[PDB]
Amino acid sequence: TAYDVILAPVLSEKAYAGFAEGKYTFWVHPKATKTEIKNAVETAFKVKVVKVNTLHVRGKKKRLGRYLGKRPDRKKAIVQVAPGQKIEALEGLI
Amino acid sequence: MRVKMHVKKGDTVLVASGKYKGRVGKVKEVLPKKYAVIVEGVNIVKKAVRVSPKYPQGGFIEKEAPLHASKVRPICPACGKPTRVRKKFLENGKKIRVCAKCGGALDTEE
Amino acid sequence: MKEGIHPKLVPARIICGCGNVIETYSTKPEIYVEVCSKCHPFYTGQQRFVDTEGRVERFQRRYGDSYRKGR
Amino acid sequence: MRKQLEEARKLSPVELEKLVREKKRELMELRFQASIGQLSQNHKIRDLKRQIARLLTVLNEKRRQNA
RNA sequence: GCCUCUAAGCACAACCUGCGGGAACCCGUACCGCAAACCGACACAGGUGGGCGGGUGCAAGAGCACUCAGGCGCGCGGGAG
RNA sequence: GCGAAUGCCGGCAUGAGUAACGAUAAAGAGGGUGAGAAUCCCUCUCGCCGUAAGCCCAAGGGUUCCUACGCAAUGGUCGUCAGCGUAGGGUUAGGCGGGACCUAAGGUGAAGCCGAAAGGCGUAGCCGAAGGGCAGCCGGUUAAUAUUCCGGCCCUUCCCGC
RNA sequence: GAGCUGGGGCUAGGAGUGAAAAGCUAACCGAGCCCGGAGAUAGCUGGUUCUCCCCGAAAUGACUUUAGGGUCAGCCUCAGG
RNA sequence: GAGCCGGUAGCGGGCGUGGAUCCCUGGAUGUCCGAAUGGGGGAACCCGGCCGGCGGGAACGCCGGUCACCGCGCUUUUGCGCGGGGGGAACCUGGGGAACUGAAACAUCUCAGUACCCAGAGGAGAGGAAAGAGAAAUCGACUCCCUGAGUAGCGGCGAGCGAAAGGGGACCAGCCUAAACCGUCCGGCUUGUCCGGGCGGGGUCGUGGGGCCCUCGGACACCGAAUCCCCAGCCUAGCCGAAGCUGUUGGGAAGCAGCGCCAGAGAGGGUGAAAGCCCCGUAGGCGAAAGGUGGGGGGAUAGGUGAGGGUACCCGAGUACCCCGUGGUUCGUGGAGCCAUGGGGGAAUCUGGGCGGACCACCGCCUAAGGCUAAGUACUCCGGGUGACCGAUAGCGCACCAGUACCGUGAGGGAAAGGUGAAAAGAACCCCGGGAGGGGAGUGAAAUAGAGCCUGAAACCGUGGGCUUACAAGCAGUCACGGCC
Repeated sequence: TAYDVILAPVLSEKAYAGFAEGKYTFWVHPKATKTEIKNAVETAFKVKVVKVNTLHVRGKKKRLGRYLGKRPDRKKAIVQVAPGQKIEALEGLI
Repeated sequence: MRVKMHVKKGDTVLVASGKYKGRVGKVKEVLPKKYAVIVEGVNIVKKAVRVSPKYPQGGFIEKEAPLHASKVRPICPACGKPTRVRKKFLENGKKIRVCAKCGGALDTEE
Repeated sequence: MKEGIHPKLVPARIICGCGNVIETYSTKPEIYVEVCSKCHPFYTGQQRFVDTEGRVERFQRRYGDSYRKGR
Repeated sequence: MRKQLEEARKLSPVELEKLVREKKRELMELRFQASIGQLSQNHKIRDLKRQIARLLTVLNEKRRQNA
């Protein structure tokens, strides 16, 4: 309770280009306030929170032998930089 | 054959079997006594995978089932297992004692 | 509840009927009237000390009000 | 790491505070890892979580003792 | 919202007004969607709300006949008849 | 202990390989891909819509949409096609909408009037609407979403100050 | 025009409504649908099961809100004398 | 006691005899909904006001601690501090309370105070020390069982319905408060001498209590948890624990056979086909803990009980009682009693007053119009065990991803499917093929044991073989006979 962390980067393709020049996209604690995004963002990666937007998605179509389901809840949020800093290794990475 | 058991890694005899030739009990569960005596398996003529040689057929088959194995063997083979008399300050020593004896002392051998 | 009495309980039941008589007169009982009903008292009041009420119910009332009249 | 049980015993307010916080961050590191080293990681994840968990068990014990 | 006075502060730091600076979160879009995805237990010709409804001709016109864009060819085929 | 009760439950028969394919808005070719293509893909002839078989917002559906593999089930046979199966990715908005505001009918309901009990009635304040009110538009970019993204242009209130 | 229509509501099922025929009241409400009394009640129909041995009914009397029912009489079977 | 990262075994990585898996008892956050209560709201999601915090400060926004309502008593101030509510299969008390069907109609009647709506206390409540019984100069709380008669009786006396004291049994504490009188006291009004409310002695058990006079009196009684300490019964973990091998037919043996064996423990299951001596911490007996629960046995804690006569009396209920309007009860209207209440009347302090006999004269009875609770019959969610109780269409419907699929608007209805084998060794590999699937090799004791795969029959359709069939009228058949095989 108060363990700041609240996310998992958007290893997502399309989301790549943004990482590429100025914005970055990730999966975030389905719940964090957008200002929550700004803070986790800022103190976490020592940056400059710019433009913080959000989207959400649940799962559809998972057949399980004799019964079925479709998954849980994956949350999406995108935040941009001010200069183009931080996330380096992550980005060079994927 | 329950939450409780017989010998462990131990080294014992096969009565009603096909081998009798006792030896290293590589592993023995808690509930299904499931124990492998490394005394009779097969090949599972493997996947056809490169998992086993790209030209496979697994070798060491050894899941030991039946429980007619005569666990424990001191200078004596088929014997049940005693319990204790403690003898020393804080002494469980549920070692195995009957006729000959074996307790699997933490030394020279299991 | 919201209409029993105030000075005890007088709020309930009643099974009854009739038909007709003519017994130790000339015969048996013209017997029958399988009926059901209510059955109760009335309301009224006085004053604590400048500004009041009572509410209550009938008799129990009269004696009572007399009582707290005593105070 | 019963030993860690010990360190635990050892620290207090702001201490345990930033300890568990930073450690937590560490596990974040893990979260990140969700697609790199991985193999020997496993444990950093499960255990690390158990660890920090303890961290909290303690804070509770101590400040609870308090108020 | 424009005013229009108490409370009562205001009135020296309340409101009206410029410039600078800084802020602004929660849930929402995909696509189907006069219809094989919405309602009739079916890829059931039934019903289901508002937006000009392109054009030619016809006295007038969302009716008429051919069409603009845009949409099809209904989903079991061939065959003598 | 059982034909037997138009029995009860589950099989399996029967007209039947006849009746039927969901609209008389027609289709014919060439090449292509394929284990196989009337029934998929391009392209070329051709008919029927067009005032709809248009697009559009909304509703309601809630997967799916896409991209990639696959078809034994499913389409009323096809089927290398799919809204089918498997996996992965896909919608983000101070200014669009709704709440962060308003309220009627209307529900609630502190008061109050009221019932054998459970309730009946109910001002006030509240909840409660494509009825009120409010600050942006257009051109460009994705397999895929847009006045939400990018860009050009035009603002919105609230906070700190001056 | 007592016009038609989307959205939001209240009246309801021995009650509703109801330009009222007995209409409609989640696809056949002349008194809704689910669960419950309950396995209502059923002199009416159905159905009413191994072998073999003996006997062998009546299908009429009498009164009955009974009259295709029933109490007693008539005929039957097993047992005693 | 030495192995585990739940049902997944697979991948990819691990912790542990410096008690790791895990069995138990108490621990910690303990998301959002749900009584919800800070507010709203189509619950499980959107709002807000106070102190703390961090960040880009203010605005933003999270952790956080935060803030219904109720009635309840207290500091009635400015009120701070308590209670409930919300459940629950059945049992349970009271609240309200129905047709069928019977009475072969059916209106009294009947099912019945039954079904059901409700409110509510529990772990069990219910009732529970007599204005009782009953008539013997008798009993003695209440509750539940057997009996009491299905008589005594209630009634279109019809269908029907139907007691109670006693006796046998079980379980056996009894205890209390306003009850003006005492005095005390504070408030009173208004002052003297009334009421009001606190302490008491009184605080009626089968009848006194108080106040005056005298005999009085100087250690055994515990509660309904008064209360506390214990062997706390268990909770779930514990522990031991009886005796055979050789052979042998078998894929097997625990089986046939040989000899040797146990037994305060031949209950059963489990170990490749049927073991006392093989598996089982069982019957044998014993075991055990610092938590969560108490009856016992005993203690202490023990509120409070526990004397005698005398005397003018004042001291358990606001309605007893009587008229009608009604409930109970074996009572359905009646000669109809007692308790019980809706109307109007409308009082007695132990010469008191209801009760036995409608009522009157008697004797007798009990002591009313307040309070408390144990113990013996009920009930079944949940645990344990046993079954001339069931085998997968019976059993709970439900034997295991059935109260879910799926129909209905909601209410609500409400399936099916158990087994491959002994163990996975469950199918490398070769061959037709797009695939499935098909022939081989290996499996093996079998694979006509092959994955819906045990036993696997009837029905129906199929491949081959025997007899049979184109002048035939018949459920069927079937008696006969003749031709085939």
